[PDB]
Amino acid sequence: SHMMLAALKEKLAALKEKNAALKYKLAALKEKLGLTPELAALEKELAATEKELAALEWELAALEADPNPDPAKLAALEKKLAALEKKTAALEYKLAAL
Repeated sequence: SHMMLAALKEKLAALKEKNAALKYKLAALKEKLGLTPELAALEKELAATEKELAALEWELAALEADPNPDPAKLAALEKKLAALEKKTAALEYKLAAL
């Protein structure tokens, strides 16, 4: 679970960095293409992913401070981060196609 926790922290950190980077790419698309509803949908999704990542970070913090972390909480965190990785990959593609 130590290895598990350490790995989830690195995954979370990489998702935060990728998601922040996509905010600058989206803003550049907004300057280039104007205020389309398509870009509005991508901004909303980027914001939601950042919100979810912030919430998960609080749960990771609690588990790190726990002297015997619940394996179920760890597994649930692992699943949620896996979902956000896919969602962030799909957004990376969509911004690259615009």
